[PDB]
Amino acid sequence: LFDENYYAKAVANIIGEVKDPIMYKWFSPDQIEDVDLQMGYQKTVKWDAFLNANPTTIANEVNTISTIGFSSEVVRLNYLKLQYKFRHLKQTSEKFYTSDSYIGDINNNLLPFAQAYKLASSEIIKLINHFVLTGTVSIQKDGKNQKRLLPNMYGLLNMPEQIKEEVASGDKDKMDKIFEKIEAGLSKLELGDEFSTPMMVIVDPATSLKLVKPYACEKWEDVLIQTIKAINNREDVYIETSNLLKHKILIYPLNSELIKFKPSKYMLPTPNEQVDKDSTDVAHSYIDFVLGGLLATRKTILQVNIKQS
Amino acid sequence: MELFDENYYAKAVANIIGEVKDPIMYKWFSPDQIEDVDLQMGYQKTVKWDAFLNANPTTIANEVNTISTIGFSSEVVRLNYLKLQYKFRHLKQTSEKFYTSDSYIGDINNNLLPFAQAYKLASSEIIKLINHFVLTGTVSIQKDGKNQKRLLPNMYGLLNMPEQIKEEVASGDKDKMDKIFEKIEAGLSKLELGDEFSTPMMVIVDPATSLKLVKPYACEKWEDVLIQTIKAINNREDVYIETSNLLKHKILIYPLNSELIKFKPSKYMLPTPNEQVDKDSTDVAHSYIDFVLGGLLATRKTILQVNIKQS
Amino acid sequence: MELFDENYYAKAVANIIGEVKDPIMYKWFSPDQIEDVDLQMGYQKTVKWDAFLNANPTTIANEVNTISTIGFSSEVVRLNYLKLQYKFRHLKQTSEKFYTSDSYIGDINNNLLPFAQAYKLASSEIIKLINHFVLTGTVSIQKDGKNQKRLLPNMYGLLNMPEQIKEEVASGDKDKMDKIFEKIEAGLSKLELGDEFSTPMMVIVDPATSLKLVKPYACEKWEDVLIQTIKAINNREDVYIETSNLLKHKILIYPLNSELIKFKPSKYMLPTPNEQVDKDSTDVAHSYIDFVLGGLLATRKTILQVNIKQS
Repeated sequence: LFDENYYAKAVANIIGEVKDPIMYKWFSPDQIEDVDLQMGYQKTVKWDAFLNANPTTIANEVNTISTIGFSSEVVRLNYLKLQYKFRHLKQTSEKFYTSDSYIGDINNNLLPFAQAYKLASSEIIKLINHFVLTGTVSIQKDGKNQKRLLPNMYGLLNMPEQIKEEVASGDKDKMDKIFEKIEAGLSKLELGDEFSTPMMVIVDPATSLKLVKPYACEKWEDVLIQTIKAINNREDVYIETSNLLKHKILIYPLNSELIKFKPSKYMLPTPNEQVDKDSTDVAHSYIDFVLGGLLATRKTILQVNIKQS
Repeated sequence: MELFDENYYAKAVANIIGEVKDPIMYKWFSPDQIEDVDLQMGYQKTVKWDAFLNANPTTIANEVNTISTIGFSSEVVRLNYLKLQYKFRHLKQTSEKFYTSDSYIGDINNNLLPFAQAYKLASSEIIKLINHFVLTGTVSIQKDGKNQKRLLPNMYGLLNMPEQIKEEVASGDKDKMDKIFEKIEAGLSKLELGDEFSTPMMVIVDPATSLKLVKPYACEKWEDVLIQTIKAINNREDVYIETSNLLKHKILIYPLNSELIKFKPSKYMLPTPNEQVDKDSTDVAHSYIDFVLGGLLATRKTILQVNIKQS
Repeated sequence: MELFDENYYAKAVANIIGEVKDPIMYKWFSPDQIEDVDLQMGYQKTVKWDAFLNANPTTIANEVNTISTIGFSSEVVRLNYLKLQYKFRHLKQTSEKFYTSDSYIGDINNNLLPFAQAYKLASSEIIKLINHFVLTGTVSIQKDGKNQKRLLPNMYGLLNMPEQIKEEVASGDKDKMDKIFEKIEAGLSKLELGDEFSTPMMVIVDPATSLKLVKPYACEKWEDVLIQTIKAINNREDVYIETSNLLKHKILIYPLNSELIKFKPSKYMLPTPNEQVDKDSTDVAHSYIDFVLGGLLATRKTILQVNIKQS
């Protein structure tokens, strides 16, 4: 194939220079499991057993024994396929633009296929990270003009049937009120028998700045860590900051039995076979990716929104 | 429900069965404290041998034949073991080719599963029940804790072991960590470890107690003060703190020493399949699982149990 | 539909794609009446000569130099062959993995099929159209027969071949087999086979005509009477009867002799795939099928068409 198709060879040679997505830091290694899918949905069935009554004592003769029942639950996760197009130089014409220092036309912003693919892949990876963190697809700093997505396609912030706390605009700068809301949410958390798990917290830069203030010689960060350790069986608590969030605090456990990320094996950017060609030196290429695949147990995620108005 | 062929888009099927994991009760005992016994039902008697000095030693000088003596003593303890069984339905082995596709394991409509999956789920549930019994000493399947199964005498858990230290926090002081810590100090003072005090200690608390503990001490924490207090008496060795949802307004403190507390479970305590399998002309079969309860042994006045009365 | 998992009970699935079959027009001709020609689009021309009498013969008495003449004429017989092409959509080859499973051959929701199945179905449809053209002589996709494609001259079928014998049975006497057979006898008498009369004959009728024929004659049947009548003119040679659902209230009679009726179809007349394949970044591709029309040649007053008017 590499003897016939130059673009595949170039992609293979340059694919090692693409940085890993930062979303991997929001999950544990056991929480992520790939699936073989491009577009459609995946049905996940969870099987459970329950005890009908007290166990029966085996003494003398007996024929009536207590039973153990079974139940099933079906979960449907939607996956969507998306594509992007980009223009680049032609392989047979690169030699006419291979300058001593670089390759390409600065005047016309025309790049070699390898560099163009690397940059496009990095941008698409950033977009995927934003979708995974937020659950919405947008390219504006305001977050509007969102692309409409299918149902059962949720992120960490817009997952339904979770715990939602809202801090009023009057208390927007009161860390005591924010921590009171956090305590209420943590109390409402329901981790059941899986409470012995590490916890992950994601905060916006403003909240990160507010956390390092002295506690009203202790810090609000330390108080929050102790409060979360009070419920996670005193195990690890991790704190992360993301510029993609705005006055949002996310708390969730890193347990594969409660939250699972089952992305498609083609989720990350992948080149497409079709290449547009003409008589000029400009050619176009396509990159495909897949979105969707977050599953969470009901009432296991705490989302705090600090209203600004 | 979609009116088009949505089953066409079901291009991936993942089935969550879980796995039989190690019981959580192992975290409450040291490796040396657990010793299996060969029994299924009845009682077993264990004899502890003991020695003592009758007088001061004798100086071996010149000729002498009247020497001091060393005496011996024995104590007999009887432990009861109970056998219990559960029954579950499953698909017959020959019907799997008809009731199992590549995207299916069993009847989703009728909740019918093959033997392996059904046995694994039942084993997990029974292991959870065994852990509850070991921690509490009672058998129940209700969150209220009522409808308890009546058990044999000499069958106790950590919480309900007799001849141990029991402290009660009044309902008027149910939210006073100072009063709770005063009661804990009284219990620790009443603890009697003898020459085995140089041992690690284990504390088990409920989530509400943990929430109260992580509060600042009235920059120190109630948990740190409790750890220091326990280290004052355990020769400053390891003190472990654990939280369990099976407890409610209870605090358990005990040492991890085999010389004081031991666990001698039956070698069939964990779930075991039975040989009898019910079969008929249909495709549904039934199977049985056995498990054995009992075997906790403790010395007198070596466990502190604090109960915070709610009303 | 069902409110439970009805898909669980779909143990096996079957897909009917059919198979490309031979055209039914082969049954309408003898093996020696068909000869392929190598021409995709164009014409084939032949020259034929004829003579005729201008006036009465001249009596040669005494002296005369003004004599009646015998005239001659030439005719150019031209056959036009026309190329046509259709386009169809299908799945891209590298997308069948994601758009096809063991329970689905294609996308049922959007009616999108793999290349092989789509080509087979399209070829079947095109062969049906070719058979309709060969029988009727017109190309249309409407039951009314309107919006016909404008074809080149000298592109006729058996039914629309000009200068042949046509009989019309009135609407009132549609049920009267005696009147129908009277019209058939009139046409058969008007038939002109010349020296090639000793040849097998072929009759094509509609099912209603067959039902009317299998009635007793006003023992012996109307079919037997018709066969004997046709034998009387074809020198008691084979007379074949075929029923075709394509015709409606039409009876076609013609000899199976290569000297009177000939078929010279293009060797590329039957459907053939095209090399061009349309591809894009999506998972849908397009392909093309080519076929050639034209090539039926016949003598005058050798094809009899009886039409039973319904109004």
